[PDB]
Amino acid sequence: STGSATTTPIDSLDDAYITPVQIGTPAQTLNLDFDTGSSDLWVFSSETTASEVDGQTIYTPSKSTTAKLLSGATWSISYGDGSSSSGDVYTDTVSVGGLTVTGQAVESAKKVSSSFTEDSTIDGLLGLAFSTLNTVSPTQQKTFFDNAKASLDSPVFTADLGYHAPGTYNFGFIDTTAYTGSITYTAVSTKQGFWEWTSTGYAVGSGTFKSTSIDGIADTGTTLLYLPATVVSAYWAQVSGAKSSSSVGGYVFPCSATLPSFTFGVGSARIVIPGDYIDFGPISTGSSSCFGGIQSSAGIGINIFGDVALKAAFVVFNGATTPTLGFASK
Repeated sequence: STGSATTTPIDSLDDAYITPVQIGTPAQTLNLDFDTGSSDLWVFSSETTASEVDGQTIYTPSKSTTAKLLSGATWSISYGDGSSSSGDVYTDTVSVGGLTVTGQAVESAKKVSSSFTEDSTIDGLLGLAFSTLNTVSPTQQKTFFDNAKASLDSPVFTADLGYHAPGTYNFGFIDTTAYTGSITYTAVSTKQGFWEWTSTGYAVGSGTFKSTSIDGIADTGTTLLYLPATVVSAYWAQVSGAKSSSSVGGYVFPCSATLPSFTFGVGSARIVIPGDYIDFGPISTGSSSCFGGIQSSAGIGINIFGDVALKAAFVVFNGATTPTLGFASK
């Protein structure tokens, strides 16, 4: 089997991407944030505290003839941006782009933090990291991909995120028309539960490539590119007037600037992020200070190849017995 679904930016900045997901019988379609940095499929629901729902589409398990309470199971998750959610668990039929999994754990939110309530465009998350990170207790549950894997034509999924435009998540096949050149594959460590890999270096604009190992994660659920402070300083030094602002929370730059590209290495291959991809717009409406798309990871503990980086590539998440990642230009 295969599946293919379009993923759409939630706003004009590409802060996140939403993909329609069919849950239950008859189908209830929710728009979920596919997140290769986490491993829970959770949804706003008829159980979510009413004051914490503001415009999201909810899953109502009592209206699904295939829903079953997973007795005794609870979940609770916190994300790198400080947001969180928690609740109980049903199993139900879940379909993405024509690919169907029966008995998928659908984690129903009883509580969500304010940032979720305040974002009416995201109805939940669909985790695509390794199932070792799934938070369901006392019986850990498998991700949608883990459940689908054995049925897929090939045990892979691909992320093809658009810049200010829709893109595609495919399951079970590589679309050889979706990229240019060749796909360069690179080793993955699953020891932290992430799609963790080592970039071979970087360049700023037309500058020379610096060969240096940068361990980080391929994370579709993180908006920006978070790299070591040395790398980030080297980038922003090429933008007149850019500076790190503690009050704003990162590097800002004059909105009048033209940003240089940023290149990262994948083995001997190179992925070029155009400068425009690094502009996240005014820090507040009407400001002439703009927020940068490359930020320091120093306070995180891990480097994160988020959407800024991934949207410059066609990315293969190869879930074979020994997982690997592939990157191609497009």
